[PDB]
This record gives sequence, structure tokens and C-alpha cells, in this order.
Amino acid sequence: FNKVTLQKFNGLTVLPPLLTDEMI
Amino acid sequence: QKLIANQFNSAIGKIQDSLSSTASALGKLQDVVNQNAQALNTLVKQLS
Amino acid sequence: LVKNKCVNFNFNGLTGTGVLTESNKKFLPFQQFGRDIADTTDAVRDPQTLEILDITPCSFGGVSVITPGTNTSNQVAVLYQDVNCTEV
Ligand SMILES: *[C@@H]1O[C@H](CO)[C@@H](O)[C@H](O)[C@H]1NC(C)=O
Ligand SMILES: *[C@@H]1O[C@H](CO)[C@@H](O)[C@H](O)[C@H]1NC(C)=O
Repeated sequence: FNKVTLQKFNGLTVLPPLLTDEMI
Repeated sequence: QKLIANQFNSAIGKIQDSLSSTASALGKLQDVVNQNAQALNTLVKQLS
Repeated sequence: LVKNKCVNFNFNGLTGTGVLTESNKKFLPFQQFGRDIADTTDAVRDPQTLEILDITPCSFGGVSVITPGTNTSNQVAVLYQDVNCTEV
């Protein structure tokens, strides 16, 4: 989880994943 | 049994080292983040 | 001018909407506004006060309802996506 480098303006969005990471 | 357990225990050790030291170790996951975010970027640039 | 209420503003011809907040963004005495990307005017200095403000468009999201079916019931919930529980 440290080795990756994962913002909305207009109409864009990011729904959250259903299975949260502390469930996964 | 005793030696086999050591090889296995040792092999697991090198993993985090090879993972921590060598960057670009998660090339596959990073693209699917890079591409899918690069593609969004072009979608917004097109508003201008 | 007002603040923190999303208003149909008109700064010097720049016609938009959104909430206006005081800016910490270091302008220069010859900079009139900023745009982060895609012609999104993000900041602007008012013409009179010479004060720099940030413009974030007032919150919006989808609304999706949660029904158990129709034959089962007609009671529903409603989800206001990615909105703090302070708006309607
Ligand atoms: C505009 O000029 C008048 C005349 O001096 C002054 O009374 C007024 O305060 C000025 N407006 C601003 C925003 O400074
Ligand atoms: C929502 O607003 C409250 C009050 O301003 C604040 O404490 C909180 O951090 C905000 N965000 C969320 C996700 O609750």
C-alpha cells in the first residue's frame, strides 16, 4: 500500500467501492 | 523438515526486500491507475 | 460581495456561480485570475478590493433512492452522494 500513488471538477465523480479496504 | 522451514522462511524474507528496494515492482497495478487516470485527464482537457 | 453562499457572481465580466472564499494563493500585482486546468477559473481578484478569492462551485451530486421493491412496500430511502450532512 506504500508503493502506489493513487479529485472531481464538473460532472465527474468517484463512487466509493462497496467492499472497503479493511474488509478486503 | 527443519531445513525446509528455513528456506521457506528465508524466501519470504527476500520478497519484501525485493518489493521495497526495487521500484517499478508493481508495474501492472500502476498502469491500470495511470491509464485510467490519464484517460480522465484528456476528458477534461477537451472542455477547453 | 458576499462569501460562502453560492451566488451567481459577475466579476468584471467573468460570469459564473459558486462560493467565494478568501485566498492564500500568492497572486502577483499583474495577475488577474488563475485556472487550474480545462479553463476552470479557480481564483479571481475582485476589481475594487484587489482581494483574491477562490471559487469552488456549490456542491452537487447524484440522488439515488433505495427501494425494497414495489409489491413489498412504497417506503424508500434516498442517498445524497458525496455530500456532507448539512444541505437539504
Ligand atoms: C470608489 O471611489 C470612491 C471615491 O473616492 C470611494 O468613495 C469608494 O470607496 C471607492 N470604492 C472602493 C471599493 O474603494
Ligand atoms: C462535514 O461538516 C462537519 C462540520 O463542518 C465537519 O466536522 C466534517 O469534517 C465535514 N465532513 C464530513 C465528512 O463529515
